[PDB]
Amino acid sequence: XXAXXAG
Amino acid sequence: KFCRFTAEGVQEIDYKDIATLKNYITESGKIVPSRITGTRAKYQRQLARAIKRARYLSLLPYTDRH
Amino acid sequence: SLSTEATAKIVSEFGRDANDTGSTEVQVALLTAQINHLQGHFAEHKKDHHSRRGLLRMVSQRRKLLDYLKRKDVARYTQLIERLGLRR
Amino acid sequence: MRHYEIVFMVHPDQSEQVPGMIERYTAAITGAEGKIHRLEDWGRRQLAYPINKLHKAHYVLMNVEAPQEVIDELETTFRFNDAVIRSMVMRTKHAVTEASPMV
Amino acid sequence: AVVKCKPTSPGRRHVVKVVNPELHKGKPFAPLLEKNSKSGGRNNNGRITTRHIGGGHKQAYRIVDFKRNKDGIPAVVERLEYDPNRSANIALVLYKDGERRYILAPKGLKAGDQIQSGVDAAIKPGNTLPMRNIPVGSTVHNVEMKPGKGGQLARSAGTYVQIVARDGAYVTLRLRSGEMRKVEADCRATLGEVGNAEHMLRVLGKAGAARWRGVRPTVRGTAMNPVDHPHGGGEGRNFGKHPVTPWGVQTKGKKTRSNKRTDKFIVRRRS
Amino acid sequence: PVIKVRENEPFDVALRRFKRSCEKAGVLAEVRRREFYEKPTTERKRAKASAVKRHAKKLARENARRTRLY
Amino acid sequence: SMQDPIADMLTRIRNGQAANKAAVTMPSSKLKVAIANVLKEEGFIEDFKVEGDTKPELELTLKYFQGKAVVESIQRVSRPGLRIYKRKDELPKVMAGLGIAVVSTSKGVMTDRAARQAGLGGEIICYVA
RNA sequence: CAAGCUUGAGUCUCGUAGAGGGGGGUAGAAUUCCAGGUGUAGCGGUGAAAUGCGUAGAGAUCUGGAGGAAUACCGGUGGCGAAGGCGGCCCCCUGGACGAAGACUGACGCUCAGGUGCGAAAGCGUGGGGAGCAAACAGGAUUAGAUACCCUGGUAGUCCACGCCGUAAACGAUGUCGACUUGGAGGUUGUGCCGGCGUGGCUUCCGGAGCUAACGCGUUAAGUCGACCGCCUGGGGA
RNA sequence: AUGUUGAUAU
Ligand SMILES: [K+]
Ligand SMILES: [Mg+2]
Ligand SMILES: [Mg+2]
Ligand SMILES: [Mg+2]
Ligand SMILES: [Mg+2]
Ligand SMILES: [Mg+2]
Ligand SMILES: [Mg+2]
Ligand SMILES: [Mg+2]
Ligand SMILES: [Mg+2]
Ligand SMILES: [Mg+2]
Ligand SMILES: [Mg+2]
Ligand SMILES: [Mg+2]
Ligand SMILES: [Mg+2]
Ligand SMILES: [Mg+2]
Ligand SMILES: [Mg+2]
Ligand SMILES: [Mg+2]
Ligand SMILES: [Mg+2]
Repeated sequence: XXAXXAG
Repeated sequence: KFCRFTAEGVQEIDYKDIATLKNYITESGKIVPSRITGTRAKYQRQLARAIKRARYLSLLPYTDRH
Repeated sequence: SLSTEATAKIVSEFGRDANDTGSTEVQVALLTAQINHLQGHFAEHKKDHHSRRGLLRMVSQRRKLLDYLKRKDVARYTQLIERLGLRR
Repeated sequence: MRHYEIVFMVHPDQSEQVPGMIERYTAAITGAEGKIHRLEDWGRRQLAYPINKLHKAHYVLMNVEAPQEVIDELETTFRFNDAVIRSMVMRTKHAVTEASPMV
Repeated sequence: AVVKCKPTSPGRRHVVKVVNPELHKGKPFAPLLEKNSKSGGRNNNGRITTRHIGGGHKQAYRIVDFKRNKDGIPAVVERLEYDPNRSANIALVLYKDGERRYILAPKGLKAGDQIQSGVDAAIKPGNTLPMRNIPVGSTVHNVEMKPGKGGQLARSAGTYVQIVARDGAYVTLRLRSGEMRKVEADCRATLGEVGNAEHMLRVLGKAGAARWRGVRPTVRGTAMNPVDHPHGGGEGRNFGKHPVTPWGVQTKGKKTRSNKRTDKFIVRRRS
Repeated sequence: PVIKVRENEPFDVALRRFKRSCEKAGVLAEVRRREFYEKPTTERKRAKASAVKRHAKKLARENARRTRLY
Repeated sequence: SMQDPIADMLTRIRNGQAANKAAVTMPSSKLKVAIANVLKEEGFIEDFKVEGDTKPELELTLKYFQGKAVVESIQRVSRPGLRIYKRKDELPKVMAGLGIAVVSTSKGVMTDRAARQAGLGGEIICYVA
């Protein structure tokens, strides 16, 4: 998830 | 090592011959490996059968603790 | 297996000689003796499947020797199956 | 007729029957066109472990040449005889007259 | 021989017969036959005291020899017979003095076999000895409870008792129930199982087959009105009671053995 | 294993002789073996693997004896 | 079972050549000997000889030239599973005529050269090159 | 088509090794349970715990008893079997393999679609049995969660009889039969000649030519050939 | 003991 990454 | 049964030219190991059979068991009563005693495979099989027959007739013990 | 005596009796009965062990009649007769003997064994030992593979080899071998004998000599075949008491 | 090596060992209380049992068992063999090739009363030995809460028993060897039916009868005799605490009947390839390592 | 019937009608579809071709096809031995007319489960007050008994086939009683007291004298099995009065088959035996008797047929017994009773008898199926003379571990049937009384235990098709131990005057038995039970060692027993062990594999297949055996219908308690049975009553299928007999005793678990007289002879209850 | 402590023997020596006897009979190894069930396939695989180790040792052991390292 | 003794002879030669064997010995037969002649006459093998009466044994002596074996290839063509017969016009030239096809014609076993000359076709036994 | 022949195939004689198979019996070690003695506060379990067991006396220790299941050591890249598989000891019935001497039959052979049989484990049916183990299940943990791994229990099942199922990474991922083609070191089982020198069978490891995409295979071929069968034709969908 | 994950194209 997170509504779509790596930071 | 070396095999005593080939040397003597024996036919059967014989379950009755306890004096012989006692040389091929441990203090615990266990059958000794052929790799230790240097017995030929053919005689090792006969020897196992002999020991197992002797253990049944209670001429040898199964174990050190009965 | 068939005993030395019982074997020899069949060799004499079916052979042209006492030493004629090879003949198709002797071979077929010997197989028939052992096939018939084993019927008692397999009646008792229905799940002796390993032994039965040996029985079915005898049955097969006998079929091959009879099919040989038949085309080689029809009369010798007809005599043999009569004596041994085979359908074919 | 097949060759059998028969060991049986007896309750040490019934040691005095062992002569009688031997002659009875040999009669069963020899009264069927049988033979006794060897017969060795080993006597009372120390058991390697306790059988039947006993520390000794009276052993008897006898090699034999009997039919199967009497040896089967002999086994049932050993079975239903509270004297005979243990028995072993082995087939041998040939007759054995040579004396055992026990004697 | 267990044989499934073919479904040529709905009443036959589920029938499984146990067909023994060894059994005598003829009539039974008349000197050992008696009338036993039926009860309907009614006692001498004329009242039903056991429910669900009535009708079924007329049956003559065969005098079976449970005592087996004719000791010493050998007997040969003439023929096995069907007995209507019991689950086991019976064997008409002929004693060498020319007396005939019926016995319970052990497993493996056939016409021509020799049997004998007594202290000195051989340990083979069919032979009857005092249990002191029988080896510990033996499988036996038709076991006496008191010496001379006659066999009472292990009489049904396929049943037997193991002699598990012998301690002085008493032998311990493992009964079919699983109960371990002391009995006097002077009590006789016959060697081997009772025959006809296929008996339990039969499937009656229809209502009428139970009626032939003289069993009348069981009506469920819950089918009745409250006046008739504790379970009676309800608008619809109702219950809401602990299950009980028609006389109000709990019928799922509650023990009913009460016999301090015989408690001593029970080593272990069946449990 | 069953040691009689003989007359005029230190305990420490007799204890060492007991350890010997147990290691000889292979009691601890037997116990550890039987602690859990080994599937026959697992038993067979380890027997195979042990044999292959001892063999692949023996052949490659001789190779090390021949060749110089320096 | 053994079901092509010719293929077996060719294979004994092929293998024997590869193994730098001096001679190769098979069980004999008329047809094997007939082929051995054609291989001798065309100079692929050196010599052969049959020996025995009840069980005759053919024995081909193999050739090597400048180290190398002389029989470069030797292929069964007609075989029990598939028989090849050719008419005179359709006889095979092995290695553009530098090698032979051994042909069983009505007038005996011979090369495809000899069969062309004799105006015969027949069963194509093998190629040799 | 006819007649042969003995070299393929088979029969006979004597012997050899074998957890080959079927049936029956029996032995010892251990677990569990039951009963009793001694004894007293823990036991058990784990990474750490807890559930669990225990003063109603457990655990430990000793004696006696019951019952089931499996056979330590021997035991071995040992053996046997068509494959699946087969392991205490004894007997009964029984199959195959191998070797040595001949004698015998005379191509009787190889392969095999369809067919038939056998076929681990799990599973199913009927009836038994049930110690130990253990799907399911329950509880205790762990964790964000933990329908898991770990722990305490535990039912089917695992065992027996008979019947069914017909599948497995049922594997050497390598069809069967036959021939041919440098070596080395073993294992196992016969045998001949006199510890050595041969000669058969089966088998483990290495490796040469050759082969192979390579890895590797390598006289037990994946080399060189023949016979017959089975099977493959992009991945998925399947 | 346990101990997850890393948007699309390039
Ligand atoms: K997520
Ligand atoms: Mg044979
Ligand atoms: Mg009723
Ligand atoms: Mg009812
Ligand atoms: Mg109503
Ligand atoms: Mg009421
Ligand atoms: Mg309602
Ligand atoms: Mg309600
Ligand atoms: Mg097919
Ligand atoms: Mg299963
Ligand atoms: Mg089941
Ligand atoms: Mg069941
Ligand atoms: Mg668990
Ligand atoms: Mg498949
Ligand atoms: Mg495969
Ligand atoms: Mg290699
Ligand atoms: Mg990640």
